[PDB]
Amino acid sequence: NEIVKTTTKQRLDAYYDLELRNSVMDDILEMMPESIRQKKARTILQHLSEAWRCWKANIPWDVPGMPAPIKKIIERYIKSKADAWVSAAHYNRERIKRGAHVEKTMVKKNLGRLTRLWIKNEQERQRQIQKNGPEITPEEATTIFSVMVEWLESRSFSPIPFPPLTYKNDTKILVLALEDLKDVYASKVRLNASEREELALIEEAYDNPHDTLNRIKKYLLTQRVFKPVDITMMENYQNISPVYSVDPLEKITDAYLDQYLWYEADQR
Amino acid sequence: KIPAAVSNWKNPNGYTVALERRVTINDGFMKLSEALENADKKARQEIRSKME
Amino acid sequence: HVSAEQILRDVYKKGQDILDLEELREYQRRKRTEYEGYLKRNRLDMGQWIRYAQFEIEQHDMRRARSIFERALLVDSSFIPLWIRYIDAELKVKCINHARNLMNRAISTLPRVDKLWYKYLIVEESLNNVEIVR
Amino acid sequence: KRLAKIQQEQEDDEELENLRKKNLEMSQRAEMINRSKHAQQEKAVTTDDLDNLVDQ
Amino acid sequence: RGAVIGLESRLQLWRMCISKAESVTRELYQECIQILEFVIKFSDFESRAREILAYGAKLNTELWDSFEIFELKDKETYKDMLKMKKVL
Amino acid sequence: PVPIYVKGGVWTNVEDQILKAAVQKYGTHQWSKVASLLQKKTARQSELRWNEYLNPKLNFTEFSKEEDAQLLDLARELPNQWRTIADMMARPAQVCVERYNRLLELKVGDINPNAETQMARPDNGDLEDEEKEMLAEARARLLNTQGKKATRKIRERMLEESKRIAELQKRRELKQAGINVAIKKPKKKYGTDIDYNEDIVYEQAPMPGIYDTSTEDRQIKKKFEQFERKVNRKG
Amino acid sequence: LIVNRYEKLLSQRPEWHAPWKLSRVINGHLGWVRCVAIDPVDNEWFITGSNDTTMKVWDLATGKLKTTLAGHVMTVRDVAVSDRHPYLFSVSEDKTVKCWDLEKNQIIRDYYGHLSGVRTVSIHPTLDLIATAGRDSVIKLWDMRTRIPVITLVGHKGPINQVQCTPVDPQVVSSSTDATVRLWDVVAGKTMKVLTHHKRSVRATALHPKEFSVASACTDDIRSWGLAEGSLLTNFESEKTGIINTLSINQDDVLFAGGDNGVLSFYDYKSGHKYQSLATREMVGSLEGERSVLCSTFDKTGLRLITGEADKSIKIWKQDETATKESEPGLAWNPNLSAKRF
Amino acid sequence: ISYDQLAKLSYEKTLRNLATQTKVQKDTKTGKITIADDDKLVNKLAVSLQSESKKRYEARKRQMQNAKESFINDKNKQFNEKLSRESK
Amino acid sequence: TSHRPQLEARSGAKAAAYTPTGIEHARLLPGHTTLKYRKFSWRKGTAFGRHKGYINDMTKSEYHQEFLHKHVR
RNA sequence: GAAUCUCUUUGCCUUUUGGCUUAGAUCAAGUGUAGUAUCUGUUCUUUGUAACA
RNA sequence: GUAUGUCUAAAGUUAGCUCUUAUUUACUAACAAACUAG
Ligand SMILES: [Mg+2]
Repeated sequence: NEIVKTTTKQRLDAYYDLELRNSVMDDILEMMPESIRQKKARTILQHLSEAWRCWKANIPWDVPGMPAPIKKIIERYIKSKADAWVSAAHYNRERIKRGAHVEKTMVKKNLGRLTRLWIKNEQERQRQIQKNGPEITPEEATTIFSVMVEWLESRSFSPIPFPPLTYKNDTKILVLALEDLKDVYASKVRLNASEREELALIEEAYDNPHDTLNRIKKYLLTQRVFKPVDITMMENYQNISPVYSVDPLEKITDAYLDQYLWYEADQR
Repeated sequence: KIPAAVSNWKNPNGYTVALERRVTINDGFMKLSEALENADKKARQEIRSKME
Repeated sequence: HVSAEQILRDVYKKGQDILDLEELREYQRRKRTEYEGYLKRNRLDMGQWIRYAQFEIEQHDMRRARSIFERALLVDSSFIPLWIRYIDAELKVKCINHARNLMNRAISTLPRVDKLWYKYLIVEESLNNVEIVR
Repeated sequence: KRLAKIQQEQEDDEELENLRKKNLEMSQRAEMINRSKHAQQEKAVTTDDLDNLVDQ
Repeated sequence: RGAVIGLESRLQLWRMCISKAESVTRELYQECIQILEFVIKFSDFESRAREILAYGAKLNTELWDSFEIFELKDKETYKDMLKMKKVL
Repeated sequence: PVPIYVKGGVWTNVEDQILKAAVQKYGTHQWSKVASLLQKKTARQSELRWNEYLNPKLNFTEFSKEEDAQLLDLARELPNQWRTIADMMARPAQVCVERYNRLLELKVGDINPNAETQMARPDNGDLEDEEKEMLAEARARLLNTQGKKATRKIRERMLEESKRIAELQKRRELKQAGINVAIKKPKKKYGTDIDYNEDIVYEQAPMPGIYDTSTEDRQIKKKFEQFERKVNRKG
Repeated sequence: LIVNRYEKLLSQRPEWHAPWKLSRVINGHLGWVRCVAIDPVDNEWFITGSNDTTMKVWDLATGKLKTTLAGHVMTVRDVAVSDRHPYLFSVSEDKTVKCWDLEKNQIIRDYYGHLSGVRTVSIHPTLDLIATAGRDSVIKLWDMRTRIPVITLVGHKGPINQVQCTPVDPQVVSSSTDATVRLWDVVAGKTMKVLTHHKRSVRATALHPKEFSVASACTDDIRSWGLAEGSLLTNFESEKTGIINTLSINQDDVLFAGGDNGVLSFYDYKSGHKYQSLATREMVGSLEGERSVLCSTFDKTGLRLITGEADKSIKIWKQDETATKESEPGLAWNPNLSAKRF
Repeated sequence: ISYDQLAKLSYEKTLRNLATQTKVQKDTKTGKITIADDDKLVNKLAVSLQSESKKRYEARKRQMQNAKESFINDKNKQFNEKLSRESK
Repeated sequence: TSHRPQLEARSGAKAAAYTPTGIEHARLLPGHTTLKYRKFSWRKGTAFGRHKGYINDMTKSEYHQEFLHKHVR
């Protein structure tokens, strides 16, 4: 009746949770004065797990009214869990790239761990040049701009105009930018909310070309704050790749601007 | 007096709660953009001197 | 007038005998299977030990309630309200010799806890046994 | 008929309704009314500052 | 000290402190303000002045008067008035 | 018809308040269950309505002279970085765009790019039938506290109490009848199942102390037997 | 009579010990060092089991790696190198007690039978059995030949933190989170003497290597026990020190005591005097919570001191051979009357 | 305050309750101590402890009665009261 | 609420009270049955040219940034 | 002057959030019949006296 | 449609409001135009 289960590769996560959780609760019960545990012992650890999600989301774990040493011990234990988590992500990555027996679920877990680490490095890399820098000196920037003015005037380059209300090749640029978009949606069957919504936007753009061109040129004039970009991080087993799922209203006018900028760069 | 453990991701017992319980720069950008404006002025001073 | 307090107030508003001895035996079977089920899975909720022992005080069989408080002391002997309620339990049934054995145990277990001492001093105050309090 | 019901209940949502454009223009008109109130109060403040500076 | 460590009595203490300051003074005034109308009084005494006035406003009938006085001692005045209105 | 293809509708007041009563229950990251309440909108647009209009921690109030004179210096410094200026001001991005455009100085069928920032259409008692249905379904789902296993356990415990009171009803009929039949005991689910009426459930009599005992065990047994006779006659 | 006891303490004086300063930092591990063990014969090496599952065998004289023993999959909690065997018993929280044959550097024996995670080993130094105990509140003794749980030791309530074995009964001096230092009878399987003077989890019991005594450490009270009867010898000073992780006892009666607050506290073991209180500096990028000293040991000679901290570092502490009794006298000997600890 | 002081104050309260209210034999072999305890004192202690338990019971029901920010069921309004008490 | 954290461990007293069944396991077969004992001009046209440790954080480390620049392309 | 009852405040939390991972994962492309639930429309209502046992 | 769960005398233990009524909407169905489950 005392079948006790040894920790195989299904129970690194759960038994490591019980390990770290018992360690943290013994640390708080050591630290806290004269408190008999009935209910509070169950709940302080929730802050711990809150902090771990705050570490996974890279949100600063600021809880108002927490004591100083409890915040310290929770930060250092989630840093311990972070060290084991990151080293396990490295071990799984060079387990995939060796080409050995890697589980499918461990591959999806490794996708998730590596995209959390990638966006964490991305947030720190944005946040450093927010805090100090930026890395380009003003003299470098002026020499860059000076040699670009020198090149674009040595080539007598006239600037690309804004596309007028009555641009000549305009509906052909539009049907190219929409055939670029329906090339994704010609063969697939499974359609979520955003793909179905943007396919309805393409069908509505085919139903009205002139309202679409006025919508696009109005957005190029006036709109300067845009709906955010989801990333999804598809897997190639040597290296993951960022996949930027842009908003459905934005990709029509951005594909139009891509077509227009490439055509007006190659004409000039 | 430890706070009573409200978080965003997991509401285990389905409690609703008060909404607030759920939820500068280096100088160098001033060094860049000003200088770029300066270079742009020089560009507009040079090219318009050649357009006469 | 569709503000969030109205929605949450209305979702709060939307959310809302014994005859024979053998029938009371079946009542005790149902209720003891209930409380031993919720004490077999969790042996550390001391309020549950408290209220199942207080249930068996309400069923007036005292050796059962004494066994339940003693198993509750076997789990966590340091929990003071368990001690105070078992002492007051044996005092409500007007059994002070049992309570004196109990509080001598509560003293020899936890000497550095004040309330066990002071409650035993209270019991020997209102019993007016002064040489004992000496 | 199906596509007509689709073009009804889609384009009731993702169009600026005439009542919705009326409410948005009414909020912009109240913003312009508050801005005109502050501009007229600033003009009265400048005239009062000149009058009381030459007067006190 | 009295002003700090000490309602009527407190007021009296404050008054005394003010008197002393009048007779370091600025520092005393600041202290009084911190402890506690007082702000307005301080501003008046001062009459930096603008800043004081603003402070008084933040912490209103007499405030308006103070602001007016400050203005007297045009655009700035107007701005102040606007601010007051907003506050109201 | 249910065409739920495009979802970028103008935010009414009832969807605004249902999102405010949803983020309180669910939270800032669980947006599919927030968009399950709103029958018209997405989860991305609900999250945008949150982070641009319904999050109270960022400021919508009018800017000081200091903030205008530093936002012009930022819009010269960081030219078209309006999310970055929004982070520096801790203010909504489109609000700071509107303030910059006011410092320097859309027809009916046109699809609104930015509807989730501006305002919310008030409903002065004119609750639509669509709004009544969607609001009633939302306040049905905010009540969904217990899981379906807890729901079926409340159901099963209700069935136990109903079967138990029906069994006692049948026994009281047969006992007024005179047919002496006792109650079933519940089945031994496992071979060492404990029945808690025959014995002490676990005999843990207290450790023997220095005081004499039996004179109050007699009082206990006498009072317990009088309670047994009283349950025999009253219950 | 209390005034007589305080006056008799103030009559006596403590022994001077040489002040400890840091001499070597080893920054090898990708995780926290949880226990440090040193070979009780050669002093050629010491092995530090860490949270990155990889025990590493470091070198005393040079500070080099030589090998890495990575047979566990979970956090290696305790490491105990045998004295009369070429073995290395490595409790992890894999629920596995693994034996490492040091003539081979291979796993040879896997002691199954634990009901939860294990926290500590204790090789009984003059028999062929090891004492493993952990979260499951029960010490399993293990015959090293047959890998059988020979004698279960029933009686601790909460998880058991540190188990020490002596060659004479009490042959298992264990301690748990129920604040009890139990002295065990290995024959009878019964607690001969239950020591309930601590308040919180006793994370640390250390053997004195030249007298028959065990120091045990709760938060802000470290207490020395005479194992002949189970009597308190000295309640150490230990005011406001913090959560004590590990103890270690020099041959020359110097008692280390690592705190979770980053503080060290070297104690004169005879007198109970606290004389030196270090502040372990964190690494250049650590959090402030990673100053904690998780584990420690001495040299066999005692002139070194090894600590594994939670900043993924291993620090070596040595005495000042240039300081005298008048140069660095340590902290002052003044027993406190407000505490009853004197 | 603290559990020691609170035990002390409850002892003083129960002595005040007595102030508002107001041999030993052994065998040879068994050695159990028979203490003569007067029946009026026994059931007076019993009625006093039942009166204290019922007094605390009715005062706790009085605290249970009060209902006056955002909640779905009863446990939720208790938790929101707890968060309102954390906000100081 | 059917899934819960751990309050305390399954104590080994409960495993010491059970009487054993003889199940000869695949690993408790006799092996390593001996205990070992110890002894006792072309570049002047351009605009640039020569003519003109360790930290404790693992995510913020040098190796982890080398890793993420190796494996996201 | 000794004390009971009722309130107010403070303190104790009193039915008082009891794990983890890839936020664990992904989100209608009909109809008819039926069931359940809710809205809206529609109609009705507002005692003395005498005799005998 | 599974897992799985639950019920099942042959054998006898001694004395504004209340209402009818229809449209709409929401969730469900191995129910229909030979086969699909954790
Ligand atoms: Mg399954």
